[PDB]
Amino acid sequence: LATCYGPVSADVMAKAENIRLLILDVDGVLSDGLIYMGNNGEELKAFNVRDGYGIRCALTSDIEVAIITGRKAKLVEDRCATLGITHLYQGQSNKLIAFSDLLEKLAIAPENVAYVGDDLIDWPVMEKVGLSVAVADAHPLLIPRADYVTRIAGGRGAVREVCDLLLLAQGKLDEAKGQSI
Amino acid sequence: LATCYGPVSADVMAKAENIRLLILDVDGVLSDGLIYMGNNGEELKAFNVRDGYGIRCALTSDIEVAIITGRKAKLVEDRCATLGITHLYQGQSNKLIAFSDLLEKLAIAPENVAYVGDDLIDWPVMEKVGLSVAVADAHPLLIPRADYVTRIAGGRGAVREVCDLLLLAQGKLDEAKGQSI
Amino acid sequence: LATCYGPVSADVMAKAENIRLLILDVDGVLSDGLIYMGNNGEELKAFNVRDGYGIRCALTSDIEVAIITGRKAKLVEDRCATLGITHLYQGQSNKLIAFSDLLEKLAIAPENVAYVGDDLIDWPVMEKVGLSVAVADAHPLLIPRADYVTRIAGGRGAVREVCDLLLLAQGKLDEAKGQSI
Amino acid sequence: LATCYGPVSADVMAKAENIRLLILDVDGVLSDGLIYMGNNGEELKAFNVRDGYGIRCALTSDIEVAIITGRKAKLVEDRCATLGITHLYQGQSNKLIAFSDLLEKLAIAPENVAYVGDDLIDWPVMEKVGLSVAVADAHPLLIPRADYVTRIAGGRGAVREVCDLLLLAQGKLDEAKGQSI
Ligand SMILES: [Cl-]
Ligand SMILES: [Cl-]
Ligand SMILES: [Cl-]
Ligand SMILES: [Mg+2]
Ligand SMILES: [Mg+2]
Ligand SMILES: [Mg+2]
Ligand SMILES: [Mg+2]
Repeated sequence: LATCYGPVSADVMAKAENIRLLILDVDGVLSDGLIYMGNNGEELKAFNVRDGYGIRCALTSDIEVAIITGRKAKLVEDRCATLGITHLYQGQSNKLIAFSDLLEKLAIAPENVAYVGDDLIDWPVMEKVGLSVAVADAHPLLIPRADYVTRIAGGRGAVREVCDLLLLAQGKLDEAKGQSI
Repeated sequence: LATCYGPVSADVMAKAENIRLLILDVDGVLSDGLIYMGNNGEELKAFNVRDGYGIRCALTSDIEVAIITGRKAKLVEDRCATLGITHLYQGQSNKLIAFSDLLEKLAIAPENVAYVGDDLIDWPVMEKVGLSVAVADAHPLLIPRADYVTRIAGGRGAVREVCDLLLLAQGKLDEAKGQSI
Repeated sequence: LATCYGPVSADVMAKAENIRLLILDVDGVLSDGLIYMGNNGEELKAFNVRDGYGIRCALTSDIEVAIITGRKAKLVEDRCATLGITHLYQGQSNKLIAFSDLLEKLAIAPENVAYVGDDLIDWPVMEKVGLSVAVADAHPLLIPRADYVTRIAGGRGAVREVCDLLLLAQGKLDEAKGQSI
Repeated sequence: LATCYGPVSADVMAKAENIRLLILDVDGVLSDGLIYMGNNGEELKAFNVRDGYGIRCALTSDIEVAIITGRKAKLVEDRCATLGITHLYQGQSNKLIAFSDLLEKLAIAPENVAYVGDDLIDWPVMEKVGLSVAVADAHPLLIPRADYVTRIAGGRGAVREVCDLLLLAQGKLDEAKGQSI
């Protein structure tokens, strides 16, 4: 079937139909992959507004959104609040331990879960999910392993593409309402 | 029909001939859609100096400039003040309201209004205005709907491109004076 | 003759031999064209490190560097302070007034001056210098007016390219010394 | 000879096998070369998180990591502290002096040392090491001097590429554990 980013396989479209939960990586997926650091200890990161719209569409379209992260950075919390993301696991050695608790807390099967990644630490979780996604400019070794590879880059609208995919496959796209924030 | 950005249709030029008001979204139009967020609630947005020049030219050549955006930040007011933009609406995802307020306060028919946007949230207003513009890298679903697609990406001089177009259509480009600020 | 950016005309090379002073624009030449603003009135601009190396070379090679800019900004002052740029003109409406005052203060003729600009306000001065330069991604209407059009974009090493050219033209590139700061 | 970024020469792979120390430049190598400066003395620099993971991998796989940079900023110390780089030299433009101190302190030969650079100031050291690396978007004059030129630009994963290269040559890539931070 066709999408506004180009055609996708029937298999990928079938996986996208069943997703109840979308897990997102922060750095290199939601952001341009950079961490901005100051002399007085400031730490800034950038998120894509059009990604936000996709995320808010997904949340109003009965798709839950979650984030798994290595270190408890306050900005990610603030960003989650802005978009209304209540599921934020921070300070995570494994992404597997956080992944298991998410499935317990929501009683959702692994095949009903999508994950978007960009580096090799993202894989162990992507191996077990229903739809595994790698961003266009993800690490060369992650790309061939994922079920789907986005056309758009990390922090440039790749998350929007996946949201857009999940909506289309589930036939909620035309009616989906979000905020570009 | 000739512009410094490439050929444009007689229809778009005839539409641009009549613009008394230029409405702009911020994120993905006046910026590349990025939001920088810090660990102490620091927010940063990036604006384009040549977009500024074009806005200055537009305002000194009897064309009003307005802004309607979904987010709300002090920095946006500051940029507005720097450029002499007196009409701004923030924290608004139903953009039809702010738009209707503008049609009242400036006594201006909707077909004398140009609107530049990048996401689907912008379209409700774009459908009603005289000249609707989508930026080169606007969300793929917006692009086919617009009257004119800019050559230049949001945050890189798409606004400048749009200001350039109106001024040329009104015979004002040659003389127009601005400050690249 | 040939350079590390591609061949250049005999004329452009001949003009570069005589350059004793290189005037630079800040926005869109030394910067990515962007101005980063914040909620507590913060303002940040980005400068390229390899531009630093070039400016340092030029200054130790009997080529003065000057900047004409429309505002006062401490960040610019600090940038000039880092690279040893003493001649900084701040708050200039016209650039011609600053250009005359620069010419009289240094006892240097118009043909020994080079200017690197990116927008239509740089032209009134660019017209009067020996070597005028528009950066790769300058406003489309400025590009055909310049003597030389850089291969590298504004804020990416365009200034380095112009330093690299001046130096080579004067037989100083091989022996030049700078710091990538 | 096959990597995930593409084929490298047999000589480069033999060189990479013997690397026991990796020396990095910061500006233009670990970053895209931009320096963010503000009105209050705020300074920012962007590092690449996937670069971090490579460095973390190199450090945990018996390959020491060191930094010599022309600039001086507390922010760099923060970065090295996060990644675990104990060997750091700032405000050092004659980079040979730090290079001398490094070999002396680690009791290690130059032919076991690898250097990634982006500008000419990086060459006097690069000339002496066993594996010299220019980034994809290094200065045109540095590119042909290096043993190897990365496929990825500085600050987009050029350092990660080199980390992947050493690890592969030393058979340590598959098992290498790091953190994308
Ligand atoms: Cl919006
Ligand atoms: Cl200017
Ligand atoms: Cl350096
Ligand atoms: Mg990541
Ligand atoms: Mg928008
Ligand atoms: Mg300028
Ligand atoms: Mg450097």
